[PDB]
Amino acid sequence: QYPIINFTTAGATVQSYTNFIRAVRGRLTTGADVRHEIPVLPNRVGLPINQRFILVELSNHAELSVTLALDVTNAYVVGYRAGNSAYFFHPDNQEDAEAITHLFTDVQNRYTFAFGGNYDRLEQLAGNLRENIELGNGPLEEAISALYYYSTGGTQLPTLARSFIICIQMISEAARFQYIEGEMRTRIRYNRRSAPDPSVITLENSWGRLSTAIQESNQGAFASPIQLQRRNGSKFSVYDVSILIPIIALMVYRCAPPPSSQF
Ligand SMILES: Nc1nc(=O)c2ncc(C(=O)NCC(=O)N[C@@H](Cc3ccccc3)C(=O)N[C@@H](Cc3ccccc3)C(=O)O)nc2[nH]1
Repeated sequence: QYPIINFTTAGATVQSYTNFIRAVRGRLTTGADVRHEIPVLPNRVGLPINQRFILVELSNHAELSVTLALDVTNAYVVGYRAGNSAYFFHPDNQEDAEAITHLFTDVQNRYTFAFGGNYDRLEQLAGNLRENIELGNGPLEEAISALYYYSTGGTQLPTLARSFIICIQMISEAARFQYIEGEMRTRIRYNRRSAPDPSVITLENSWGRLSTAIQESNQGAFASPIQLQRRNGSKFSVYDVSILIPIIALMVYRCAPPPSSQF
């Protein structure tokens, strides 16, 4: 009963990818919370379990399919299904462990990895950092096959973790940031895979901090500027929510919106 959004890497175009990312965002946000014109994801506090997850069904040219589960509170990929097996990252807490029991309920082989799903852990397992892992339609196509074959020994753990890293950035990070969506559009349009540059990496690393800075801002003004990087690695200071409107698509819930003290 959780919502399902479909995407295939087979014959993918900028438009089909765009449609996909827009649909994911539509299922993540409720319209209940928008601040400085930027939507906020649902608050985990009091969120009914029946509204907690969405499903992303990925298919490829190889005619394989896998289903990712995303937590609506943070767009986080919490696990996946391939045929008769489902795999979940190690939960951060009891409440999350219980919540994932509500996913892929009729799968006959349920596994919970002993490792969590954050980039740091996955990069260690992968033997490579994000900055050295190519993204694009080709990597996603290959990632889907890798996830599919894991249960039968065909996929090494390093290649699984690498494949997770690809999926997370092309789905979850793209949903969070129009900027990253745009980066993926480019790669898809020209069918040219490439690793993420510093502008992409710093945005991913800063999502929580940007979310908090905006929500705690004084009428949009940050108390403390945040440093990001442009493509060439050079510094870019963010002082205000204004410059982020075309860059960030969704925020994680960090605080309550203050009473809108009007003039
Ligand atoms: N499986 C998976 N799905 C994702 O969507 C995902 N998305 C992001 C990351 C990831 O490590 N991000 C690196 C990072 O620095 N994250 C920031 C911002 C953030 C990103 C995603 C979600 C929440 C916050 C952060 O505060 N990370 C936390 C750790 C954390 C907490 C909750 C969820 C993921 C990571 C920290 O450094 O303290 N890992 C993911 N893993």
